[PDB]
Amino acid sequence: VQRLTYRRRLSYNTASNKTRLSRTPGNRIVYLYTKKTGKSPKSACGICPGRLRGIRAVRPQVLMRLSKTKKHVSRAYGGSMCAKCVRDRIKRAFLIEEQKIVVK
Amino acid sequence: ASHKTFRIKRFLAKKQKQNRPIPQWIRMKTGNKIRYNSKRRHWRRTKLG
RNA sequence: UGAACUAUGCCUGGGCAGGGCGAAGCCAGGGGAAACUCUGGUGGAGGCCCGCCGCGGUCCUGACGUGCAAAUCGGUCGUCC
RNA sequence: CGGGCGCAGAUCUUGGUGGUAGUAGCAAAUAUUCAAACGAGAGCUUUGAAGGCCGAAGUGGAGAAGGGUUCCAUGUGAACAGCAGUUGAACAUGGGUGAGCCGGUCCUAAGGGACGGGCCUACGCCGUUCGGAGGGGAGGGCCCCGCUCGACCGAAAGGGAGUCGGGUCCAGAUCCCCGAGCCCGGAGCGGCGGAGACGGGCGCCGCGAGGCGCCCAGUGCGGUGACGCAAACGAACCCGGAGAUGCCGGCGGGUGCCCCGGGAAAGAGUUCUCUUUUCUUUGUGAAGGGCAGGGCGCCCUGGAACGGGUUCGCCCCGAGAGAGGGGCCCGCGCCCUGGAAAGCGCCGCGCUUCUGGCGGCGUCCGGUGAGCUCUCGUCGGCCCUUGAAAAUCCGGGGGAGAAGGUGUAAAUCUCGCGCCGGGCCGUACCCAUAUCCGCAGCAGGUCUCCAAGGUGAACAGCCUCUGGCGUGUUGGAACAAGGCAGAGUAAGGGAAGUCGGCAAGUCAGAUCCGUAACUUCGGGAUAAGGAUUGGCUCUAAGGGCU
RNA sequence: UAGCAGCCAGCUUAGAACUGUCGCGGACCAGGGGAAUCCGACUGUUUAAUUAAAACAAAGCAUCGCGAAGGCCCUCGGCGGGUGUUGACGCGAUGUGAUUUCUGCCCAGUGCUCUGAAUGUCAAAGU
RNA sequence: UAGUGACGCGCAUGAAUGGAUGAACGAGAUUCCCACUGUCCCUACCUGCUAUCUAGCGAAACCACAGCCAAGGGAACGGGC
RNA sequence: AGGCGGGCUUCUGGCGUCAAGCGCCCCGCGGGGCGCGACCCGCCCCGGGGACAGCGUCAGGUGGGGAGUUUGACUGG
RNA sequence: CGUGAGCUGGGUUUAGACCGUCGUGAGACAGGUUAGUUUUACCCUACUGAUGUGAGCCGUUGUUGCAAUAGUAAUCCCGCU
RNA sequence: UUCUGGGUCGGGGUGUCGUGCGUGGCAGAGCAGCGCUGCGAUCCAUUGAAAGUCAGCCCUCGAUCCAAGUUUUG
RNA sequence: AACUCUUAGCGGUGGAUCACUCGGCUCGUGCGUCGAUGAAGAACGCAGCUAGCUGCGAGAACUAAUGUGAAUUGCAGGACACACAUUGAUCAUCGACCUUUCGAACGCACAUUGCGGCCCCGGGUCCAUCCCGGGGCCACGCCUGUCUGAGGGUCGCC
Ligand SMILES: [Mg+2]
Ligand SMILES: [Mg+2]
Ligand SMILES: [Mg+2]
Ligand SMILES: [Mg+2]
Ligand SMILES: [Mg+2]
Ligand SMILES: [Mg+2]
Ligand SMILES: [Mg+2]
Ligand SMILES: [Mg+2]
Ligand SMILES: [Mg+2]
Ligand SMILES: [Mg+2]
Ligand SMILES: [Mg+2]
Ligand SMILES: [Mg+2]
Ligand SMILES: [Mg+2]
Ligand SMILES: [Mg+2]
Ligand SMILES: [Mg+2]
Ligand SMILES: [Mg+2]
Ligand SMILES: [Mg+2]
Ligand SMILES: [Mg+2]
Ligand SMILES: [Mg+2]
Ligand SMILES: [Mg+2]
Ligand SMILES: [Mg+2]
Ligand SMILES: [Mg+2]
Ligand SMILES: [Mg+2]
Ligand SMILES: [Mg+2]
Ligand SMILES: [Mg+2]
Ligand SMILES: [Mg+2]
Ligand SMILES: [Mg+2]
Ligand SMILES: [Mg+2]
Ligand SMILES: [Mg+2]
Ligand SMILES: [Mg+2]
Ligand SMILES: [Mg+2]
Ligand SMILES: [Mg+2]
Ligand SMILES: [Mg+2]
Ligand SMILES: [Mg+2]
Ligand SMILES: [Mg+2]
Ligand SMILES: [Mg+2]
Ligand SMILES: [Mg+2]
Ligand SMILES: [Mg+2]
Ligand SMILES: [Mg+2]
Ligand SMILES: [Mg+2]
Ligand SMILES: [Mg+2]
Ligand SMILES: [Mg+2]
Ligand SMILES: [Mg+2]
Ligand SMILES: [Mg+2]
Ligand SMILES: [Mg+2]
Ligand SMILES: [Mg+2]
Ligand SMILES: [Mg+2]
Ligand SMILES: [Mg+2]
Ligand SMILES: [Mg+2]
Ligand SMILES: [Mg+2]
Ligand SMILES: [Mg+2]
Ligand SMILES: [Mg+2]
Ligand SMILES: [Mg+2]
Ligand SMILES: [Mg+2]
Ligand SMILES: [Mg+2]
Ligand SMILES: [Mg+2]
Ligand SMILES: [Mg+2]
Ligand SMILES: [Mg+2]
Ligand SMILES: [Mg+2]
Ligand SMILES: [Mg+2]
Ligand SMILES: [Mg+2]
Ligand SMILES: [Mg+2]
Ligand SMILES: [Mg+2]
Ligand SMILES: [Mg+2]
Ligand SMILES: [Mg+2]
Ligand SMILES: [Mg+2]
Ligand SMILES: [Mg+2]
Ligand SMILES: [Mg+2]
Ligand SMILES: [Mg+2]
Ligand SMILES: [Mg+2]
Ligand SMILES: [Mg+2]
Ligand SMILES: [Mg+2]
Ligand SMILES: [Mg+2]
Ligand SMILES: [Mg+2]
Ligand SMILES: [Mg+2]
Ligand SMILES: [Mg+2]
Ligand SMILES: [Mg+2]
Ligand SMILES: [Mg+2]
Ligand SMILES: [Zn+2]
Repeated sequence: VQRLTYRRRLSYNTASNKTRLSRTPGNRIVYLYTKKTGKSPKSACGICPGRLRGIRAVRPQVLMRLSKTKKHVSRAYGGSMCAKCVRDRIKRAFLIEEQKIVVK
Repeated sequence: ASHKTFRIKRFLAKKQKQNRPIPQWIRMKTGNKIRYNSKRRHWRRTKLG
């Protein structure tokens, strides 16, 4: 058993000084600094607690190098609103605009 | 420390070059009047701040 | 002229073995005419308990007392979600 | 004639030197020992062997602050290192820190602090998102763009795109060398390829494959759906997401480590007797492609009571369970490219400053665990505690605009690849019983990461492997008194000692029994009071898979 | 069909025999106990370098000020600044000190406070 | 002469300058009992590090001069007379 | 300083962004501009106080919050 | 009022704190109560022991002794007759 | 410092603890393989055996060594 | 014998005394001049061998010029110095020239050699974008003038 050390000046267990063990081709176990886990987008409705689907979960500035299809879905409000709240916005917009015809 | 500023590193460079011993030919030039540098500092005894 | 010590507050980070008693909630089996009760298990609450690192510094009024030290050392001891 | 004109004292001032005095002292953390080499000189340096300690909350390996050359090689032994020295953190002579992807730089947190204004006789001070005619970027060819804008400083542990594997030095190293990548910025031709590009409807040449004219299309496509396809125009403006959320507990997936099974391979150890034995080594980076595995209040069909599903706990269902079939996300696990050529292990040959090079073989097959950490998820618990901002990045809404008229054009979130660039500063070493602070090599103080085997509930104590060290500013010979400590031990008595059970002595783990007065009903409680405990040989019960 | 066969896998619990000098948490680790009185409820905090306590804090209780041109307080000063990103379930100022059970009499003194130009004392300015 | 339970014309107790009580809690003060023990009767023995001796190294406080006593006188307790 | 003075939104956790329309005018079927839409006039942006708060300066009261100082002597201590 | 570089700090007799009485208050108590650093000898004598010293040397060296002088130690009770 | 004398080992005596290693057993709770064999704390015999015993115990005369020369004194 | 004390000689320790003085102190006299044309102060750097001090500023232990007329010096050594006659060693004076960074310090800031903007020039790019290098600039307050504006504030003419 070997006791490995850090590889950078930062010697504290901060939120950015996170590592993991990797086995090198030289039959060693060294630290390998990992990036912070990303989060998939949330719905703009502010109701559904679950995250959005069909979208990568990466860091904010990682989204600059990704393609557009990897950041939205082919629906109307894809990438910013869940499918369940889109079909409710369609029914709410249609039914409210219909009651405003009955009044005339 | 290992993290220095350029001004601090430039200040430590001068104090490192001032801590050199007096040249041998200076002693014969002055006739043993100036035998040793009276400003020699030790890293354990004298701190430069 | 000073908050590099210390007192209090703020911002941003880090850290706190192993065990013990074991509360609400829940399951099951018995007692009832209803009010409602009893046993086992589950659950894992707490400025809770024993206790390591940590953080403190009781007693010996020990050691030391031109000392290792212009306040330290040893056993013991307080606390440790 | 003019004075700084006469010393034994003032715990007088400064400098020097005695008695005490070869005296006190060089006594915290278990340890040294034999031979040899170098040397004028060895208890102390170096090498080898023996015997030991630190025992993974280390006397180990690396950092932050701080130090500033203390780092490394050679030389010297005057001074210093409170004995010595052939030694050093001493002295002398040379040498040493290499970056687009490590950090600073960039962002604002607390907070500091300009601007307007006010104030102060004044140097100046108050005040900080408010307050002035505070707008000097964007677009249409001269129009109109801006309330959230109030400068700026402020983190080497916060936010923050992108570097990893192997080798190399006397000292350097994610920076050098080799190999493999990645990110950001740059383009009227931005250099190519692909996408945008799918063609139809009327007549003729025509018994044909095709060719002639007009007209009309074409800012992609598939799936019931979740959503998927290499791309897939789009301004002002708006909305939203990520950056960006506490502590605690339970469980599950994956790595690392440990352990077990190969009567596995390669070396080594042991053999007086036994031991198919004991010990060591058995490998894969980032990035990309694929697949296990984990998660999902995601979709479609359908419809539930004899309610069912389900967790360690919970929780879930007509606002639609169970079941069947799908979608998406995380994949740091496995296979492949990298990639074995390299790295380790073993063997052979050549060679002794080109020599300090060339070859051979191997790098294997499985298992699980209340195991320990790290990590990703998931379900909860607690709060009269709700547990950060900003830079930056992205999606949608929006349809102002641009593009060409029959094969292309506008536009392309590289969309397959190619081209160029990435400046400045820090980078050595110590990081503590001798490189920091305490006048010192001071038993003090000083922020973190990694962390093995056995006993055991344990990161307790005791022992061992990796690693480190010579017992902590000295050796030798004695074992008087008197001390400090070993919490040394003791006849008979058992607090008569003493201000006082001060001191230390009894008790102590765990299992099975048994536990009062009192009480705020929580407790008291490990109350009190008993029994059992080693070793060995068996028996019984508690699982998984086909 | 009161389920069986094959294979694999650990780690615990209970009982029994035998046995050593009745020794067995064998080192290590590791609460002496009981009956009462005083004080503080408890946890926490405190005189760095002689006092760790009965002192301070504490939750609970009670009183007091104030509706913002305000209460409390700061500044040499700006009608500047703190509570205040606040608004009486709030902020500021005090005493007591959990829970239980109670908290008696005295407003003459001192102090606070209210009433008022309806009468004494009573500055500057004005008459 | 302590401790506890009572007695109360209490020098000088007394009710949020809070009275009384109090389970649990305490390195707070105090008394008794069981067990235990060198606290004691009454000391003895062993061990480690020192003291001791030695090689090397090597201070300081202090110091009018100094250092045998009895009595006397004396500034009423001399070391000196 | 977003509608002050004088003569058109209550059923839902949608949507609302520089004007559609009409009238008129100017250039090369293609562009541009103006007015109505979006009423007219005006003296302060809109509200709440208002010669009272407040400011400057004298005067009286209060003022251990703070400053300065004092707090005799003799004496069988 | 022998005896703290002999000890023990219980008391008294600093600073913390509680009560009673007193003072408007800060504070007082010769009243009660609790916790509160006990430093240094290596110098000179004294004393306890341990080497050695008349040095003038035909004296050096050894054995067996004498003795001045100083210290001086025994005490009390019971049983039988 | 040689009628010899003095050491170091050994032997014996003494005493302390307490029945050594090995070997043998049809002793052994048992248990597992093919009467036999293996595992198995302990027990029994050899075995009052083993170990250590003057360094401050006692006696030998067995073994093998040793004998030199500091300073000063009439 | 030693040891202790006293006296003297010599030798140590120590530094007094005396003599010396490129220093101070005091008085008097003549001048009486800093800085955005970047001061005082500070930082860093500069010599063949150079640590300090002094002197200088990348032209860095000094350049040009003038006067002086043969040296500098520790050892070197080498002089576009010397037989000056290839108008000059050194020193003095100092009318030319030069003078890094911080600093009133001035693009914004500074525990940062951090972060910017404008104009011009050369190169890479040659399709004027971008990259590198060089130079000139960009603080606050205020005065005069120019330019560009704002308000029915007061008016004139329509
Ligand atoms: Mg950790
Ligand atoms: Mg130091
Ligand atoms: Mg925290
Ligand atoms: Mg308890
Ligand atoms: Mg502790
Ligand atoms: Mg501790
Ligand atoms: Mg403290
Ligand atoms: Mg202590
Ligand atoms: Mg003590
Ligand atoms: Mg002492
Ligand atoms: Mg005089
Ligand atoms: Mg004198
Ligand atoms: Mg020691
Ligand atoms: Mg340790
Ligand atoms: Mg050097
Ligand atoms: Mg070294
Ligand atoms: Mg060397
Ligand atoms: Mg030495
Ligand atoms: Mg060396
Ligand atoms: Mg040196
Ligand atoms: Mg900043
Ligand atoms: Mg960071
Ligand atoms: Mg290194
Ligand atoms: Mg690119
Ligand atoms: Mg086509
Ligand atoms: Mg095409
Ligand atoms: Mg094309
Ligand atoms: Mg954060
Ligand atoms: Mg956070
Ligand atoms: Mg969790
Ligand atoms: Mg379902
Ligand atoms: Mg869009
Ligand atoms: Mg380093
Ligand atoms: Mg040391
Ligand atoms: Mg002793
Ligand atoms: Mg003792
Ligand atoms: Mg005894
Ligand atoms: Mg007594
Ligand atoms: Mg007694
Ligand atoms: Mg005790
Ligand atoms: Mg009890
Ligand atoms: Mg009572
Ligand atoms: Mg009492
Ligand atoms: Mg308390
Ligand atoms: Mg204290
Ligand atoms: Mg009160
Ligand atoms: Mg109290
Ligand atoms: Mg009352
Ligand atoms: Mg009254
Ligand atoms: Mg008693
Ligand atoms: Mg009583
Ligand atoms: Mg009374
Ligand atoms: Mg009273
Ligand atoms: Mg009272
Ligand atoms: Mg407790
Ligand atoms: Mg206590
Ligand atoms: Mg107690
Ligand atoms: Mg406590
Ligand atoms: Mg005297
Ligand atoms: Mg006063
Ligand atoms: Mg006074
Ligand atoms: Mg008087
Ligand atoms: Mg008189
Ligand atoms: Mg008397
Ligand atoms: Mg006395
Ligand atoms: Mg004393
Ligand atoms: Mg006394
Ligand atoms: Mg005395
Ligand atoms: Mg006392
Ligand atoms: Mg008393
Ligand atoms: Mg006191
Ligand atoms: Mg008293
Ligand atoms: Mg044995
Ligand atoms: Mg002896
Ligand atoms: Mg004499
Ligand atoms: Mg003399
Ligand atoms: Mg002399
Ligand atoms: Mg300048
Ligand atoms: Zn939703």
